[PDB]
Amino acid sequence: AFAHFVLIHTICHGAWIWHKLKPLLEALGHKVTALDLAASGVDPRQIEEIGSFDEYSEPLLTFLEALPPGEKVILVGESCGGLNIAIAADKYCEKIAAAVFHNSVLPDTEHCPSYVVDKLMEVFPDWKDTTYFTYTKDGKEITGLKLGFTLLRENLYTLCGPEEYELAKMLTRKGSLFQNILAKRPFFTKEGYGSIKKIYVWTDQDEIFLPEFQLWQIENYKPDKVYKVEGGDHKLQLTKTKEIAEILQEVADTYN
Amino acid sequence: AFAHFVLIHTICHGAWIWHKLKPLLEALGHKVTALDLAASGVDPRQIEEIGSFDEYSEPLLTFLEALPPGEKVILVGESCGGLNIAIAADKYCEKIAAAVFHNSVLPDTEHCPSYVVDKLMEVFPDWKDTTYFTYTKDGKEITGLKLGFTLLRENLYTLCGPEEYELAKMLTRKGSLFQNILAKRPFFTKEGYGSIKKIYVWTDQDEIFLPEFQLWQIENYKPDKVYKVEGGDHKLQLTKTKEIAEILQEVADTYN
Repeated sequence: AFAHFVLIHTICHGAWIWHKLKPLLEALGHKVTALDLAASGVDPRQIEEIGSFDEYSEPLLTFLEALPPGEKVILVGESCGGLNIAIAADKYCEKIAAAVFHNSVLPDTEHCPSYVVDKLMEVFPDWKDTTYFTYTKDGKEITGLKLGFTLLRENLYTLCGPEEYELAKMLTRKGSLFQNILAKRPFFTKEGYGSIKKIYVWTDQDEIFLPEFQLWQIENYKPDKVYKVEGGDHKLQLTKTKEIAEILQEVADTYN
Repeated sequence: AFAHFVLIHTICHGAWIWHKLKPLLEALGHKVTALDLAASGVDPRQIEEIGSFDEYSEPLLTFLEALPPGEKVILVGESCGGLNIAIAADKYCEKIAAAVFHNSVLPDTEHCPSYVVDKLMEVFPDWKDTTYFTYTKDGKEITGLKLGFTLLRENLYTLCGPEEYELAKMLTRKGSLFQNILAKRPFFTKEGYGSIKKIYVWTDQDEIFLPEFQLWQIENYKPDKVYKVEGGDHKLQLTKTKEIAEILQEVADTYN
């Protein structure tokens, strides 16, 4: 079967992270959309204009709004993109055939939206040469970050080629986790986000979303299906592109 | 010898085009700067804010201004980047050890700044699915363009891999040639631009800067040295990355 996949990058990244996976999925016959979220990739906004994870998600919500009735998509979110998935599913659940989590945060419905971010920060407290700043938007102080190049090399792009790490140095931008805004946000809903099918894809060789964190997330909120990819690194769409496409094909053949 | 190379992308592109060449040059021991010009790559401006090729060049001029006395660089410009080189050389000639033209426009000092652009448009009049628009800045009507995806595939990225063409689809932005603004600009100076050493690198298999154009430019304004790279495509920094690095090493060993 063919599907329409919507690929969702993590904070400080853009659609460009999907530059290897997108053509491979198209070579299987799928439709693929790879979005830039707000203040990401070549989006014209700067992060200081963005006040919440929901606002950050606007391009995804706008895209889903534009789908004609009856058309469903498979969302694929890497790393922090699982939060964009949850936000989207609480507006457009009927348009989502499934969500695939790709070394991603896996929010739940029982705890506040910041819960898995809070846990991540406990498991991985030291972001190396990442720099931080603060800005104010809608009366709240937001912590911005710019991912450190040592962190990128060693922990995110561990096994990627030098020309892929170079792209990350060139293209990663200032972003935010909006952790304190998530902490005050209404909970993700059971009828919306809780109802979607959730497929959790990961590698234990991930050097930022460590196994203790990922296995904790799987226990916390049981996925419908788990795929473990052997080897690779956090950026499986770069280091295990073929394996990710094969998994996504099977998801397209299972959920519609 | 080692050099400091400053890599300058073409219109509608960004530093990302250099993502393969930059690490290769660094693996030879060089320092490399790959800039985003105004309204390009992840630069925050939009093209409608930019009124001339000189304004478009601001990040290059600002970078050169920031070099301490005594430090010289080798400029490397692809495609329309030769115009940025000429602009820069008329402000900061003393900081330029040499300029390398990479399937690039080669402005002169005898004709108006638009001369080689006017010629390009005669040799290559049909930009396929490229779209055009107009905006006004500083009292002039500027023609903007967005490079067509068929033009990108067939003429710019002919022999590049699908994951490189994908990056171009994701990352190319609206831009301009500023052709009519160039046509009214004061001429490039003989003391400044005319004095710099100029190395012309090209392939005859280029599908947009066709051989008739490139050979016309070489005859029009004799380079100090010409290197012809066999095979490849317009994006030699993607299809002939190794060969470009070897040429640049020889330039570093010749001009300081």
